[PDB]
Amino acid sequence: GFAFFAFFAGGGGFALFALFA
Repeated sequence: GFAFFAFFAGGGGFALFALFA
């Protein structure tokens, strides 16, 4: 689900975990 966009708070390549959305 699009809540995964909160991954953008990762502050680096781990923000790509937002693709889990």
